[PDB]
Amino acid sequence: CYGRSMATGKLVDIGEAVGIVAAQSIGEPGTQLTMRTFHQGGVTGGADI
Amino acid sequence: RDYEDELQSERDYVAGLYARLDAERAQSQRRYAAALREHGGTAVERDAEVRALAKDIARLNVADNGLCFGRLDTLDDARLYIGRLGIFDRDNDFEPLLLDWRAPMARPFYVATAANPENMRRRRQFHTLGRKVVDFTDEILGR
Amino acid sequence: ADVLVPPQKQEILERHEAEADAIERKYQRGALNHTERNESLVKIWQDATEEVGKALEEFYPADNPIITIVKSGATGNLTQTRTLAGMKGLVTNPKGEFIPRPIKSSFREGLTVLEYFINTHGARKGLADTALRTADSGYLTRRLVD
Amino acid sequence: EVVYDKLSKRQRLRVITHEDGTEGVLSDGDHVEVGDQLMEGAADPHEVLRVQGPREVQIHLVKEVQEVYRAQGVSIHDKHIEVIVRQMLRRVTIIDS
Repeated sequence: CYGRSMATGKLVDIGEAVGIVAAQSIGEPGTQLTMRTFHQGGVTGGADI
Repeated sequence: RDYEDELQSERDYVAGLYARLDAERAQSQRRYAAALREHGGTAVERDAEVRALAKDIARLNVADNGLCFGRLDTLDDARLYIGRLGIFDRDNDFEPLLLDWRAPMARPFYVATAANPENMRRRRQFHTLGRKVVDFTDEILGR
Repeated sequence: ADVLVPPQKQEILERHEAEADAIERKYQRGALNHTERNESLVKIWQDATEEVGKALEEFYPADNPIITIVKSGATGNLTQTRTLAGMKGLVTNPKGEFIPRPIKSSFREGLTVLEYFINTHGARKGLADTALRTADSGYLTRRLVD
Repeated sequence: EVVYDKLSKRQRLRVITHEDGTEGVLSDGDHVEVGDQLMEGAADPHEVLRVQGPREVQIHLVKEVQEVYRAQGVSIHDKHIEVIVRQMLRRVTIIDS
């Protein structure tokens, strides 16, 4: 069901910790995402989300 | 006969404002997506523009329904439209096509009355159904 | 010699300055609120910057080293090239909103004292932000791993 | 009939935008399927789950996250998002014994 491991191109090995790989892959490009207005001035966000 | 002929003219112009607003929204949406996908600037320099564009897109969405409240004119025969947002023609020295009702010169729309006309001749009001104006009513000012 | 400047910059800047002068006239007439005027000026200057960038891209020869580095995908982007040889464009005040006066001098020409002063707002904001910015990504990564 | 009565005037009506018709905003007389959005904006995950079911809310969450990531030029395979989304739907609440 998991399918091929993207790192090797073949069917995923039994025992591979896919959860940690997925979490790290999702979290690594986080710094490139647009983030909240860190300075607390202005009206509360959510409308200009 | 005059009434629907005037109404058709009003429907035409108001349709013009919607067309101009739609062109503006597409312009902002294109740049909003472009900035998200690539900006080339520093992180704060990048997301700072996105907030402004998102603010502009939200501004347009709030306004595209019942955009024009009604026509108005001055005793000098110059005609003004009052609406949710101010729209100006870049190609004609920024002739005001639509004036935000909060604008200083738009105040006579609410303040003007027959017993004390603020240099405005005939106020008008618009009924709307989604975008199109259904019908209007007039109100004379002054003698 | 390789950092070329598009010759159409002067006319574009003059035309958009005339447009901004028209904006000022209409604001004096009382047709715009302060925020509306500022947003309209930002709107004009954004397309001014885009037009200057278009002229820069259309002017450079294909074999110029500066454009060669970018077009090949090795590094950089056309925005940095525009900043270097075009115009710095609009900048953000400390509160996080665009100042209505653009920086019309490129880093090749040399920014004046006050344009350089106002660029420091954004520079400092970014430098101070990055450290806290990494924290949110760390937070999300910790939770996703958990 | 199912009725909603107090939707604010600020919210833009959802746009269908038929490729050839370019109808845009849905209007009176249109036909909508189960769970189709009405106003442009985000959809509540809980309401989506309640209306459609677990097999559909997972798809909605995965699509939303992937759209958010790929809009900014980041490529992540859907399986990584699905691995996380699976853990959210792991429990069942007992409404009656």
